[PDB]
Amino acid sequence: MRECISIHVGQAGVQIGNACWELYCLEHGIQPDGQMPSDKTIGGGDDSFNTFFSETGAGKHVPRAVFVDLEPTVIDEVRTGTYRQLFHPEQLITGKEDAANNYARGHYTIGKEIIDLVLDRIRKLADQCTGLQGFLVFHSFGGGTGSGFTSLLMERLSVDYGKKSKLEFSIYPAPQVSTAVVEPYNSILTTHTTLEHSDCAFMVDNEAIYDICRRNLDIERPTYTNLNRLISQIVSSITASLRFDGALNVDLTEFQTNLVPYPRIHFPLATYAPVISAEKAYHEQLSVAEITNACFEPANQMVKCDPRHGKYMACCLLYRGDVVPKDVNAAIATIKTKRSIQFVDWCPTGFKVGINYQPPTVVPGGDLAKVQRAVCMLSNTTAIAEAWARLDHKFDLMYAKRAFVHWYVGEGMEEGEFSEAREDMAALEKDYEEVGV
Amino acid sequence: REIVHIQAGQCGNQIGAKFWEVISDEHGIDPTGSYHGDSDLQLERINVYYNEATGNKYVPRAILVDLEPGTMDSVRSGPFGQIFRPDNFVFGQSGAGNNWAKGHYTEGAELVDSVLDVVRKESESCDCLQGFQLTHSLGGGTGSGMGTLLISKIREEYPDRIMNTFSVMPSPKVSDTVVEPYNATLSVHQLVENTDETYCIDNEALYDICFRTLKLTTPTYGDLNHLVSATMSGVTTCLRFPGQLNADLRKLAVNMVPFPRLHFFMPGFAPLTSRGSQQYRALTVPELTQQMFDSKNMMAACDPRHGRYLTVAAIFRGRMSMKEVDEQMLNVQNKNSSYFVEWIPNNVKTAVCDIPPRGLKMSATFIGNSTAIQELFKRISEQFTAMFRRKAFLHWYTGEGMDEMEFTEAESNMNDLVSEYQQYQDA
Amino acid sequence: MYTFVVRDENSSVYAEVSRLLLATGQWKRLRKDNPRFNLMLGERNRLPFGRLGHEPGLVQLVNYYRGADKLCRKASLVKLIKTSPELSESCTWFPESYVIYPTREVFLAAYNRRREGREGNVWIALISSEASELLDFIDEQGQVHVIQKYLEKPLLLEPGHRKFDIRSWVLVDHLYNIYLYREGVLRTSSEPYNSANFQDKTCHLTNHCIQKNYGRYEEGNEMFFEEFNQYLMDALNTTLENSILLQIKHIIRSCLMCIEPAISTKHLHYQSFQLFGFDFMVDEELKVWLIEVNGAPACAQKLYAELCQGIVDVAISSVFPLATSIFIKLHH
Amino acid sequence: MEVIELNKCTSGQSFEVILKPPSDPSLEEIQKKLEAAEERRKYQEAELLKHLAE
Ligand SMILES: Nc1nc2c(ncn2[C@@H]2O[C@H](COP(=O)(O)OP(=O)(O)OP(=O)(O)O)[C@@H](O)[C@H]2O)c(=O)[nH]1
Ligand SMILES: COc1cc(C(=O)c2cnc(-c3c[nH]c4cccc(C)c34)[nH]2)cc(OC)c1OC
Ligand SMILES: Nc1nc2c(ncn2[C@@H]2O[C@H](COP(=O)(O)OP(=O)(O)O)[C@@H](O)[C@H]2O)c(=O)[nH]1
Ligand SMILES: [Ca+2]
Ligand SMILES: [Mg+2]
Ligand SMILES: [Mg+2]
Repeated sequence: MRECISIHVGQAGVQIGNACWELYCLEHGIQPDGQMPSDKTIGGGDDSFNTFFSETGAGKHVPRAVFVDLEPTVIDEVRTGTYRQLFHPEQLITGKEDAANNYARGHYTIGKEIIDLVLDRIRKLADQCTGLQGFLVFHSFGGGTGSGFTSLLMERLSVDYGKKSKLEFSIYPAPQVSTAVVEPYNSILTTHTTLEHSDCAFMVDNEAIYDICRRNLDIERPTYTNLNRLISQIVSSITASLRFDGALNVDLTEFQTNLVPYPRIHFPLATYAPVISAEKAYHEQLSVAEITNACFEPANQMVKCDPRHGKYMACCLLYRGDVVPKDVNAAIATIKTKRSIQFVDWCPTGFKVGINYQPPTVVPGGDLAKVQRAVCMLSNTTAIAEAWARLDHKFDLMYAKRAFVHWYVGEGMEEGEFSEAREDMAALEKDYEEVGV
Repeated sequence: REIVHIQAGQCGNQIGAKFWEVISDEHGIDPTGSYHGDSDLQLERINVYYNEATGNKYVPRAILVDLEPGTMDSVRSGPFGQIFRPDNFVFGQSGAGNNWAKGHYTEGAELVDSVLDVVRKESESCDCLQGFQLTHSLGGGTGSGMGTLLISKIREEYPDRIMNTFSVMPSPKVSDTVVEPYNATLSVHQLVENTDETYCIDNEALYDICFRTLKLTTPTYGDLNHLVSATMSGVTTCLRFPGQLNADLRKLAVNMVPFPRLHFFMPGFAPLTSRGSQQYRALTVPELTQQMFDSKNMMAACDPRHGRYLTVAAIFRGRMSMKEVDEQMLNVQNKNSSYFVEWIPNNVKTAVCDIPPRGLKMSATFIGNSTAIQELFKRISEQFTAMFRRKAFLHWYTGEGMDEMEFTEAESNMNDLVSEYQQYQDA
Repeated sequence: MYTFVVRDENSSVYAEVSRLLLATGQWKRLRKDNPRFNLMLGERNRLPFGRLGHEPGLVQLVNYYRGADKLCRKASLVKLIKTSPELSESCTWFPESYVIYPTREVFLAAYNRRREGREGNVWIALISSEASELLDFIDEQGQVHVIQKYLEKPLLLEPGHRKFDIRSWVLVDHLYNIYLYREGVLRTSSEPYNSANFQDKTCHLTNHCIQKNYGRYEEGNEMFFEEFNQYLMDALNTTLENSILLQIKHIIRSCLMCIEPAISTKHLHYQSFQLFGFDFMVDEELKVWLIEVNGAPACAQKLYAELCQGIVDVAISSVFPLATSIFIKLHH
Repeated sequence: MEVIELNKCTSGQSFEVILKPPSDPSLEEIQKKLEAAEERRKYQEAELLKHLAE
């Protein structure tokens, strides 16, 4: 067995970690006090769920997780919340004043003061790992901590853990839930600095999660709690292979092997279906062909874009629930004839599939309904580059007037780092352009 | 995240006292500083403006400053004067004589260290100080001259904290003395360099709102201060109550201020209300949105249609449909897209608070970084040069040691401030 | 009030639509790069489709279909027909065509067949009768041109032995309803037709500007539908609908329902409509052929008033309501 | 079409269906950028405390 350490940075990372780890506990039959009756190997084991939970002689199962925010308000809720007994406090790391929506403040000013502490607390988890494969980093693009301190941390993990893989769950900024007018700055600055240090990054556009919660869950004004419980299902779908017995995506290195043929282009598009409301109890259960078909409707994508006007480099289907391979191949054949699925000439037009028979689990009293089968498609399509153009345009609008640049220079950053980052992004859009036409 | 409040001068302490009246009442604190309230949401963020004293009494983290004892003696005898810490009263005796030079260079200098000592005593006991807020006027001497002296000295001792001011701009419609344009022009030069956020509260606009909209024929300073204490409760709502934004003074400056000198906001309030007279017909959210962007509700006599909004922050208080708020805020941006700069995307922000202000079922406070604020500084700059090119009344200042140069300089820096606001108005 | 922006100022058509839209009191024009628009009259180079549909509280509509270039670019039009089993094998209405790259086998593989069958071996890019006169000619250009059969037996109006082509204007809305404008135009060559030595430039290649004569028989070389139907009636004992229009409606329906699953905005975050312009040719057997598709079209000065209004009625105000028909819905 | 590499478990199974074939910085250099910005932080602050001295 090979352990994976999850790192949650900033408010978005912390709160989504709460969402994921609560769901992970329900999937594995682990109680808020850490006890897992179904676990007979007490105090140890090389089972698959031990990839994410270590064990104590007292029978407690503890997440291989670390939580870091430059401010205590969000993590103090973890310290006092329903799962307070899950984590030992050395895993919960807080500062005293946040990065004030500023990448430069999160990376240089406050980050330099706490980076060594975090890496030390991370080393405590790595020294309980007989074979560590890498890290799962949860952060936002828009916050000062989520953007500034993550790129600092990611630079350092390449140094201390050079050969270990690093995956990102990144929250792409959306006006509908926007915390700052400078989030395009923070997004471009962080992506440029982190790009060489991330092996696979799943971008989740908050605008997508918002509309999905509004359309399919009939929630007029979704909360962070609404958004994060949806995201945790998508995250759970992606990590399930690491926590359960299976043949597909067993090591973190398989994510880059199956999804990332080109190093810079390592942002797969996640699509998830079905999202059905818990209040709507009268329901009609969707077949394999119905949920697979939804993976190519952009309304179910974690980023709004048009895959039809782009080329695919890799495509995985992660089914959970009552699914058999025969129904999968039949559904694929139907869809292949009716949709614009162009692949690049240098990659096979195949689909990698994995199936877990345990149907998706739902939080009791949640907004998501219990379904018989679900699917999560991971496609590396050039169409995701639309998100970069959107972000880079907003960057270009403000930077032309050097608006708000003084808050960043006032932390030690140079105006030239803005131009470095934007050129890198400009190259990234060109790299996506070559592959897609 | 605690704030240290400072009020200086006549105008400073009067709007200062009413502010503490209003927000004490909102937080359910009595003149004796004892909590008699009905919701723990009143206490969740009470530490921002209140220290927890012995016996679980609450004492404003407030410093009262003046160069004569008159106004501060009145505060102590006022409705809530007993809630203030007596050591935080710091007065002189001879007064500043509506003279910037007396507050800034001579008479204020004797007293300034005694204030900073009280400031330090309050900051030292703060878990994590975020910054300061100063209430004052720019037309007199103590609040205008000594206030800007404290600001420069507080910046010296706390250079990485936020400096917030509620600065009352002078108007001939409400004029104490002919030298008010001299005092304001000297104070604005200081505010440009040593504040992060300044609320331009124009007495010209408060008069017009009292006279025209409220139908008050001869309004007092107490009628104007009623408008000020309502605005100040508004702009401090996200500080004093819990919300989604995790609001602090720094994030406000980061998002409001695209360029460090252009940090002069126009406040606005809706609905507009007179004293004692109550309004029984509550408003529709379309009415709240429409009024708060209407020039008739702006606390600075500027026409926002004569400029362009760099950033806007709106805060709604009351029980209302936030979907309707979003729909209505999006409506005015989309209907008036020409009056928002297109090179700062998503430059309007909306927060909501369930707790309404005493009196109204729902209110709305407006904060705007408009380039039309140059109209206010142009007004001061004209009134200034009308006297200055005859060196009129300048003896009042040279007698206190000042030079003609320091006036010429302040004239230029403000004229520069005007041209910068015009730079980004014509983009 | 609704809002729109204008990002193609040379649009002969949508110049009029913005005029009509403003002249309603319910539409305001913003600055080109203002993002808070309800409608976009976008450009023709790199229309930023990726930035559409991301404004909160804004239903965004645009006057172009992302991906319709493959129908409006000749090289891709040809590639679309040879590959799509919706049009394959040989759709009896498209001229046998080939794409040629300048510095290929199949072009010669059948060129022999039409001299060794002694058949009609004329082709078109400009024109010629020998291969070398165009292959070497395309190599002179550098831009990749297409090559295809030249219809040597054109239908000819009388008097004058006049060669013409037909342009029908088609409007597709966000619902992918196909609206054929009831009023078309014939761009007739005002000069009689040469049939053997075709090195003469403009004697037979009909373009509205290449004839620069031009404006003689009827104003602007433009015969409208009411006259062309009557000529066929009196000179051929038939109608424009039966002889020609049934095929025009077939080809439009065929071409547009082909690329429908690729450009539809049925469930997109932005909606899309687009006005197309099809160019047809008719031979002496009364047989309609597809010349080219023009995705950025222009109308005739007699019809702008009526067409540029029907765009507002059925393609713009159907998404942005305010407070008989001139189109023919091609059902599919 | 072609279903391959099917591995069955008790929790589920996996396979791969094909439709057609094809046609870092150093810890040293980190501080030389980190610490180089704490200095610009202090140069700017010194120029402020100097300007306040005047
Ligand atoms: N989906 C989701 N998005 C969030 C959540 N919290 C914040 N965001 C988004 O994250 C962006 C800001 O990132 P934050 O996490 O709040 O910033 P931070 O990491 O705390 O950094 P600081 O500025 O120092 O506070 C905004 O665009 C929000 O839309 C969350 O819980 N769920
Ligand atoms: C909504 O008003 C406010 C906001 C904040 C605040 O912390 C904040 C954090 N992030 C933003 C913004 C994000 N995008 C914007 C666009 C325009 C303007 C603003 C302020 C923003 N504000 C603080 C306030 O008091 C200290 C405040 O007053 C009541
Ligand atoms: N709105 C308002 N303005 C005031 C008040 N008191 C004084 N002012 C204004 O402030 C200026 C006088 O400054 P003042 O505070 O009396 O002098 P100071 O004691 O030296 O600070 C004049 O322009 C007055 O119009 C007040 O209570 N409310
Ligand atoms: Ca075990
Ligand atoms: Mg935070
Ligand atoms: Mg006075």
